Amino acid sequence: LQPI
Amino acid sequence: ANIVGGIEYSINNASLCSVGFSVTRGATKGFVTAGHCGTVNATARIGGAVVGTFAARVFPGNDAAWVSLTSAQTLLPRVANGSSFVTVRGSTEAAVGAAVCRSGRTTGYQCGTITAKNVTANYAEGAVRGLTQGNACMGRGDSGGSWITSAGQAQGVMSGGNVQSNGNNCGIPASQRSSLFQRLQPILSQYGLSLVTG
Repeated sequence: LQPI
Repeated sequence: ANIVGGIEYSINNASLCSVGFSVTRGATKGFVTAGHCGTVNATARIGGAVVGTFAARVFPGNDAAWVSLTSAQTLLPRVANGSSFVTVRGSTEAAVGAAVCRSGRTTGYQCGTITAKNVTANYAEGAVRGLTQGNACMGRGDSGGSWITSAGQAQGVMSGGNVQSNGNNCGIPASQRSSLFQRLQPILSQYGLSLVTG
């Protein structure tokens, strides 16, 4: 997943 | 199927993730992986065949899970490195500064160094805390996959990273990469699992  | 760290599996015939490590839970065969890869009871497939189901997970907060496998599966103390293997020897945690590698179905086997510990990632679902950061590159689909030192010490499972528009962070310099893994040790104790070694 992509840190936001 | 032969269970090797880094290989592809699907979840409910939909998402793809990567195997973390072969483990046992008493007589039960399993593999550890990332929590965000599946919900409890979700069905895992490898090579088109059902191999097991998600037994338990924590995500967000942590990002950990294990998949309990049918007895027909073959557990191996190995992580994919191209067509070769890295042998799993133990789960000694490496320190900041150590070299480390990771294996997964999108970018394959990639190496770098551990740059920080106890990192929080904010994902759409919520924060995940306690992650270790390295600068090996990774991409979408590598989630769940092995992080292991070249000397065979299993570190954790791929959680997330600052992927770019091409779906990975392999196209930016190591100094700009944040690739985050969930530590292995708490997964093992949380679920009473033992690492398969060789």
